[PDB]
Amino acid sequence: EVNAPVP
Amino acid sequence: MDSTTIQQNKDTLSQIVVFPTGNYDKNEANAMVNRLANIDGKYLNALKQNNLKIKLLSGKLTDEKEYAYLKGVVPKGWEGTGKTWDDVPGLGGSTVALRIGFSNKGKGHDAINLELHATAHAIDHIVLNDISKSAQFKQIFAKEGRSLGNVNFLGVYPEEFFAESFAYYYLNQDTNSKLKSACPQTYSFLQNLAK
Ligand SMILES: [Zn+2]
Repeated sequence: EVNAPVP
Repeated sequence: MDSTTIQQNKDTLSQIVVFPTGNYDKNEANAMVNRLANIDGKYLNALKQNNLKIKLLSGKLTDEKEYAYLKGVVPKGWEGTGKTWDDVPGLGGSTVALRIGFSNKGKGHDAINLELHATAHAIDHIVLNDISKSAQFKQIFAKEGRSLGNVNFLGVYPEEFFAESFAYYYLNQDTNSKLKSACPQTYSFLQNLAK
């Protein structure tokens, strides 16, 4: 799983 | 949090945090570890037991062999930003990777704190078995997920609302108080999660 920060 | 507990958490992080090879900002790396040390020790110990590494980087995430496959890939929720993973300074989930110097809101992201937000993803996925997608948290997210701003990201993905709420809870006393006022059910949920 990969998740980014808030744009 | 007393001095002994902060020190214990830093000791735990010493077995989790990986520094880049070559030149990098040592003082800012240390500051990032100090901010991570405010996370409840129960979560840090679980990350250590699962051999989760918090990789601090001096360059782009996609310059690391294990993230090269994300070159040119637009992250979930970043549609229309014109950015790809090449441009994103932090990643969390099954791993954690963080660009040194990009902690603060506005440094290529709008999270309240990069390392706490990214590490929250790993705690959610690895330590808590995707609790952000549980029925309980989805019901909380349905009510409060649009009260922290960035509603087309935090209000749409429960795992992102969890990660950002976690960052508010653990960054400092001010952000902790803001979360309690904006998202009281989320705040109580996180409070009880740490018991
Ligand atoms: Zn995120």
